[PDB]
Amino acid sequence: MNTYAQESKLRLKTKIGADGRCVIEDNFFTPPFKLMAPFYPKDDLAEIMLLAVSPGMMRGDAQDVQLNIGPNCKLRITSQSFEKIHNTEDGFASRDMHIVVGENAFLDFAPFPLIPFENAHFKGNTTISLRSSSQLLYSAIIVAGRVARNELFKFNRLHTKISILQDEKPIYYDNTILDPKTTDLNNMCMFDGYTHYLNLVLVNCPIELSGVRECIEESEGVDGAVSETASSHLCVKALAKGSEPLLHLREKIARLVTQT
Amino acid sequence: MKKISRKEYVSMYGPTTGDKVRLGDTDLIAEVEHDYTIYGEELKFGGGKTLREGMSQSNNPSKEELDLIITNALIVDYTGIYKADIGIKDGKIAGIGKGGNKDMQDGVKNNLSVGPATEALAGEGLIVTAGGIDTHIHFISPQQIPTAFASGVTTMIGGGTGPADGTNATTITPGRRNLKWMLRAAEEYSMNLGFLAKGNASNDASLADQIEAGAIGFKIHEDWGTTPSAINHALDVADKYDVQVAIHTDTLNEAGCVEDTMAAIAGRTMHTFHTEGAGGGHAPDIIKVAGEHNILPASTNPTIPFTVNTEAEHMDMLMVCHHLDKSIKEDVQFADSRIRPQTIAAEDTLHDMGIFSITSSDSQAMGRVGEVITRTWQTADKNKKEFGRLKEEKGDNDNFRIKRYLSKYTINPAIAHGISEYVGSVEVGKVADLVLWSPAFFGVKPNMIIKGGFIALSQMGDANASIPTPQPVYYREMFAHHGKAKYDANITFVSQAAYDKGIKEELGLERQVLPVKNCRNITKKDMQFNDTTAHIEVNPETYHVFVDGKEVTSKPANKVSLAQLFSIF
Amino acid sequence: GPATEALAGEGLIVTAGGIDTHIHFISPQQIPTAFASGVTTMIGGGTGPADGTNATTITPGRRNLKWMLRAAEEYSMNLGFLAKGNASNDASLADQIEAGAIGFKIHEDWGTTPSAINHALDVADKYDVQVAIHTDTLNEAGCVEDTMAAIAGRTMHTFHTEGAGGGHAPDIIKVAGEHNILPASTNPTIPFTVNTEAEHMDMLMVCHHLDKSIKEDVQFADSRIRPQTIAAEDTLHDMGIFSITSSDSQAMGRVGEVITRTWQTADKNKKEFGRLKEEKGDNDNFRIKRYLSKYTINPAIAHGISEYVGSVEVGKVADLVLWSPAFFGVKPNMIIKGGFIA
Amino acid sequence: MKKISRKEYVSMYGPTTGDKVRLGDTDLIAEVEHDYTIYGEELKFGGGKTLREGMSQSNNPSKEELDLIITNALIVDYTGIYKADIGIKDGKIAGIGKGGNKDMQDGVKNNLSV
Amino acid sequence: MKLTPKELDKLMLHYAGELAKKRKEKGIKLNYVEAVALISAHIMEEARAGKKTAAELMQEGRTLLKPDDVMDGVASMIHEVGIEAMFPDGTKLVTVHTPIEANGKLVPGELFLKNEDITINEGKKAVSVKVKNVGDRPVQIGSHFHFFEVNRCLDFDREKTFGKRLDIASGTAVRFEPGEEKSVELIDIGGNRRIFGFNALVDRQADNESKKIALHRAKERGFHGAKSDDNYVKTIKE
Amino acid sequence: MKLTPKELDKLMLHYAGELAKKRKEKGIKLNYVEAVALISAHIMEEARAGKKTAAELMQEGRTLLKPDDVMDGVASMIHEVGIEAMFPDGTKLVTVHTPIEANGKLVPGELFLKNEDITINEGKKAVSVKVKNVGDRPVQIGSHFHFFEVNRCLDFDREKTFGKRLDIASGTAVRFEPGEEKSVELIDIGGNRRIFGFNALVDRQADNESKKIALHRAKERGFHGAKSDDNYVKTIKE
Repeated sequence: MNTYAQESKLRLKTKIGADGRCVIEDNFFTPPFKLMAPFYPKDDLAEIMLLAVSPGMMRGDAQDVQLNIGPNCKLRITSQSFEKIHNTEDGFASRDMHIVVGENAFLDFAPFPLIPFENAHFKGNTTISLRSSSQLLYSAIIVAGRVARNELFKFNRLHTKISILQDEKPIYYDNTILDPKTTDLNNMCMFDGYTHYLNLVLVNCPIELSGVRECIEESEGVDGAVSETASSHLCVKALAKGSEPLLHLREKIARLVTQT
Repeated sequence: MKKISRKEYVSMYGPTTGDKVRLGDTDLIAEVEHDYTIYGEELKFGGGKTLREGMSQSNNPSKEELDLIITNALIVDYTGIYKADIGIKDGKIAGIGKGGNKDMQDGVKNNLSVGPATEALAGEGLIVTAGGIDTHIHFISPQQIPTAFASGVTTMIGGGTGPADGTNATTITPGRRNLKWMLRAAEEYSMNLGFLAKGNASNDASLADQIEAGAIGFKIHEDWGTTPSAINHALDVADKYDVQVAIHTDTLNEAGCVEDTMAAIAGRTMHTFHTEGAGGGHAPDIIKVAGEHNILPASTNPTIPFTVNTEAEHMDMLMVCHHLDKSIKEDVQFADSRIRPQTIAAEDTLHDMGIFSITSSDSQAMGRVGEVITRTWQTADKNKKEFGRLKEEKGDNDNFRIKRYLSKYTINPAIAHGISEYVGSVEVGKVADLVLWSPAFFGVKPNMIIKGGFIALSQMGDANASIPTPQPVYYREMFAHHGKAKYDANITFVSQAAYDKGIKEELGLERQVLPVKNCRNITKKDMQFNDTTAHIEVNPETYHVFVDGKEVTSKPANKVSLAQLFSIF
Repeated sequence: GPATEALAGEGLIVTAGGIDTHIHFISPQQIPTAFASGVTTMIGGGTGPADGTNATTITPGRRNLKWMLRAAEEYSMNLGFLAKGNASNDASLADQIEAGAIGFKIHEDWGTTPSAINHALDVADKYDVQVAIHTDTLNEAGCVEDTMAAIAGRTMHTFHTEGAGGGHAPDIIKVAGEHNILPASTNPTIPFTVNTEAEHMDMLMVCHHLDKSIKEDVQFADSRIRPQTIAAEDTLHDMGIFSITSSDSQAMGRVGEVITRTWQTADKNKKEFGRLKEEKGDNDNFRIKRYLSKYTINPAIAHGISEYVGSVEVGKVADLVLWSPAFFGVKPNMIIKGGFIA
Repeated sequence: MKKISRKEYVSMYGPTTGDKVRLGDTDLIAEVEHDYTIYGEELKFGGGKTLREGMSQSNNPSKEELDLIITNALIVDYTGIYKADIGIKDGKIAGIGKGGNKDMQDGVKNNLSV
Repeated sequence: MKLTPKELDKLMLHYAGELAKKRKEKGIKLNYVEAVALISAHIMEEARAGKKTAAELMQEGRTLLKPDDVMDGVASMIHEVGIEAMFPDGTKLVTVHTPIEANGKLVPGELFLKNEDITINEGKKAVSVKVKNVGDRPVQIGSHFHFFEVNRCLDFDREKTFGKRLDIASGTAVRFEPGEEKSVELIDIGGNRRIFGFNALVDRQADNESKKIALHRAKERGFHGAKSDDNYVKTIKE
Repeated sequence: MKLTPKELDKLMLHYAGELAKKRKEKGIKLNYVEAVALISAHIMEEARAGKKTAAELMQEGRTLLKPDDVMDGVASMIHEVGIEAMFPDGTKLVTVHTPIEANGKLVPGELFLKNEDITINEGKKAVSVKVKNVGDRPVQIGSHFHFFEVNRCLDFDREKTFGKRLDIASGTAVRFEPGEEKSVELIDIGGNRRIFGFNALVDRQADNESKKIALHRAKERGFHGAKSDDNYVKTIKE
């Protein structure tokens, strides 16, 4: 039951331009998606903002994102603002994002935190494909709801699947399911009174576990940890009362990765 | 007596009572409700027709002898869809009814007397409406004025000083000096003009100075700061000076939400732009104000009718209008929209239900100046196709819908801005700002424009041709558009205070200068056919709009009428 | 002297500006077209593309005359307006003249009746203004003899003296021999060509406002035009029987072709009948002067403005047209309006 | 809504549509052809009647505010025998119809604003 | 190349026609503007070529567009295309009537008429009069001409027709061919019945007293069928 | 074919695009005007064809010109091409952003910036305040809004923020999402420190005496986080 006239699609393909900057080779976006020209800060990577022209995902929304970063592209992909999942009465809001990173390409996918409202049902499915030399810094922040107005875990269901493959071989799997009806997410093992949860995955990044641990420890107001997955790639999980410490920690880790 | 076939009669004189005509290529059917003519005495002009010396042109005419008579015109107006002769004398509509010669015909009133001083205009088979009134005009370029004029708009109320950024964003002519600039530049154009001052000021002295300088109202725009203090002060000064206030509310919720804005308004008459929100932070809750009595709601061209491509252009239009650079990360992040297809679809249904009273453009700032009428009729046709005939139709016709949608851009903005005494409808005593349409081209391309009793614009062929018809035919300025005739033909609307202070002589204006009146004591109940005040329950969690419980929505239109059949580009 | 501007006319022909006396003021865009064709004075009537104006050369009434006179301030052209003569009311006719018309136009579409002709001629003799007539096509009230009896030997300027397919044709050509009649002929029928007769019915129907989708109007649209009359028109022009050439702009006539069609007729007559017997030399000077008078000095005399315009004479206003001889009669080099290049 | 007896209504406001009145002591009977008033909103002047500040006399009158209003008059004219309020402004008849306050009553035109 | 405003307009029209032709080649169904421009531009080019006459061009303009080449409603909207084209023998107006056959699907601005006849001049009784045209030219009489004062070459009992007009649809006319005799229906002139103008035979209120003056005037001026007594008594004003 | 001024302008634009296309076929490298005209004309023609949507046209406009098809600097000069095209569902604005990839050789009007940061609000000390949006909608605050008078759905210690504004680049804004809590930096308002307008909580000079009145007004009007004493002593003017 898509309320939009056409299906919400966003096909983006970026390549290295003639002047050496990262340019958008091709792009096709239907509402609510929109793409502007890449932004080029003085010293950082080329920034692309995935514009969403909407107050947030509502019932029947079905977004299909397909990002394709070409070889030797140093791209940081952000979003306009916090992604809010509205009250989906009987249906759900779904996002399916497929990303393909080319050889020797760095992608820093740093979207804003996801805020599910009361009775929100969201299904996210992210599939990232990398080459051997590809570098990825994937992130996802989930909020318990509108915390400042005592809207804690009032949403219907949050399902988020992440599948990261390298050289067409699975290297990372994540299945985050938050269903307050089935279990109390406020228990000592799920959130333990925290309201914001950050999950970060560093694949092929030239950063040491000791450095990431030092960053997490020096970050204030956050209960976080970093480990190594089976495929020898870093995974960071952090909890915080607000999104500010998590965003600061994520940008600190991103700076540590990029300064190399 | 004799009986002639109705087909032959209609070919000769146009449709009569009980005859139906399709409006443009739309699905709307207008039925002639009644006819003023007496059968067998119709006025015709031609070789051996009746409008001749001694037959229908009187040799002893009344002293109210007409200057111009439009014969056998199908008047489509909020007052009714009927057939009559329109007499124009001294720039006003002198009479509506059966015209001709009292010496040789019966039932000819003194005010419809055709005499040797009368020019004839054949309206047989032609629809006559009042000129459009566009009240959201961003005066960005003077080239907008001929475009709107050719579209069929005869009055433009708005603000601006040319392509300044303040004008690109807002419908505001700020200050006495800029008002003088615009009033003196207005002498050039063939269009009734009115200018709005800057209402975004907590200074009663400054607001009053603008009104006395000649603005017909205030515009409170978010880009100059829509704060509750500014709203309150502007409404106070406008109640003092009897001028309208229009508002484009705060998108960012910086100072407050829709409830705070309505508290600042405090139940005083206010004309709202983008009552659907147009993606602002007040959306979709700002649609709730469309149910209040004191709010006169208007909707802009781009979002009506809701189509497949409606949502794609909105962000670009918003960014360019609000002057946010697309190459700046901060500006792009700032450009956050709360627009939804649910709201865009609900806008058309609210128009159909009469919740929204005024249609406008917001010319060259999220809106097209030459498409107010066309998009109004596209919305009417789309609603007719979707929901069928209205329950208010008293017959097998769409007369009620025609009148509602025609009021949306003819009489309702005139009432809202206090010029309904002069313009807005085809009534006796009003100024003769008439538009002649052929029914095949109704709503998209007029046949001619009568401005102040004289033809100002018309479709014309080659000037070197032996007849006016041969190609290329396009819209050309006529004699009322030129010389000192345009001064007599056109009107500049000012406030009563400026009129009393003698703005015309002070600024050396040659146009007629008329004061606006009755702007503060009007509510939604005073709009014609669009006075529906219903509690609009807006669920912002679901972006769901309900009126009287029932949810309102519409489906996007894959193909609209009056769009590609009529325009090369 | 030092205050003098110079204009090189070497190798250039200077004529007086044209005077077009049949102008249907249907659109203001006619004025730049005629001006570029070489016409500097336009006498006519109309109020824009009203049907009365599409049919007739009439500016009816004091208020419409005021409209047109105030609109005239825009244009670079000498302008004169004709009032409605189709009225049996001396008071109304006099009111129009005092409102500012330079003459009356009695057009069949407003009713060309003998009573109207008589009253208009009386008022015009009182006020010293010209009367132009486009006679009754239908013979409703009478024939050419009855129209001439109503005229009663008073100066009258006749449009379409060849008839232009009217019911008075071809007998209305007889009035071109009377002293009191100043005859004018319109552009479309001169010169007589292969395609002349094809467009006449369409032009007539559109000008007279008869719907081509109506059986009654089509049956009404009856023409008495003949190729014999169309051909005789050119010969009458050559002989000087017809004194004025005009357009009847955008109502069976082309505003920007008065001069061009006059010279086309002159050239065609020269090719057909050879040099006139009045030529005192091995040149066409007499024919040149006759055909040039047809649109310069004769309409000025007819409408009473020959004191100001119509010829290159000392004391007249400087309404001059500079032609290069290769482009003479079709495209001027420049127009001098009131002593300044316009 | 409420229904009142026609006799009481006529005593309060004069005859309405369909009511007949004898003209003088003659035998001529005039019937009210139509009525412009809206029942229950009639204009009355008196102690606690409707023509008061804020009820039927507008506190925000139109610029065409009447100089004099004749309330509930049975107009007998060649144009018809009907019942209406006559508004007079600047020595002319400004309006004929339902007069009163637009703020508190329906169907009040600008030219009949009290 | 001194270009006149007419030439500039024609150039714009020609390139509008070129755009329409390119769209038609691409296969886009033409709209109203494109169809009109295409026909006009084609006629102009043919006239410039100069191998065809105006009649040939009028015929040829109706073959340019098939009903399937245009959008629905275009054929109904286009009734005739006029264009002033410069032939080898000067500028001529070429008019192409109904250049496209109507498909009938969509008719913009179409009329939905009742199946009931209109009764004109209701309540007026018509008398019948036999009229002969003894002149040499046909005579057309309008619906509102005072029939008493028509062309004096028409022969009929004018006394019967004083104060009357033809009982036909207003704006139509009745034609009497020379020598032909017709019977027409006449009805009383309405209103104040003040006859002014026409042949100046009445110029006053139409009543029985003015009838005698009108008949005497018509007999003096030679109107056929007007019978006035030889011993006619004049009035103070006549 | 009644042509509007908009249609005439579009016809001129289409034929400018046609000229650019012909030059490109000839092999001339397009300049700025030619490139813009070519892209706009192509979009207009595609929309008239009506087989594509506005999104498809936005995508397709970026593939028309290769970097080698234009002169040096054209790609830098052209940032976006907007064109209002008539689709089957009406007129829509198609915007093509960066239609040509920049070659980088020549950049007209390019900036040569120093590598030194701009220090804004120098000499002003910033205090930190924690703000929670307890409302249901995001709130954007400008750099120069008096932070004491912001939306009453924002919760923070208003007493700390009286007389202060955000310490951000002027013209930028800070967004508070619903439920989200942020820390912002505030600096004293400069100049005369006369606060007028906003929510009409001060409407006078900003000093310690007006602070109490503003706090009482905010508490009365329900501004979150505004704490005024229960036993508040009124002044003669407040």
